[PDB]
Amino acid sequence: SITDDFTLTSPYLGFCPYCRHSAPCFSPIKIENVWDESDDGSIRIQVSAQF
Amino acid sequence: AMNPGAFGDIQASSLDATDIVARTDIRLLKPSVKNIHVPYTQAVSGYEM
Repeated sequence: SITDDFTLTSPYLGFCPYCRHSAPCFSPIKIENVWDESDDGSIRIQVSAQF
Repeated sequence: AMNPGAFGDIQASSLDATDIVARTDIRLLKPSVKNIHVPYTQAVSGYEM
């Protein structure tokens, strides 16, 4: 049951080891995974904020 | 028969099959920082190798 009803889903604060101030913090934007298997160089980034 | 860090590290009968088996060496570690996360060390993906 894959949905597109994004109105009832929520962005979250992620915890990541590198920040603006070069120390781990809780950022609204947090890279969970990065996928790089396209043949042109495009990468897919999963971020903790809804875009 | 599933060696870690080499070919056949994760296996299944089909791509969409829910019977997925693997023996990649995942080791979960005690968190050394006063936050929440799951620190883990894993063997390199044997498909990539």
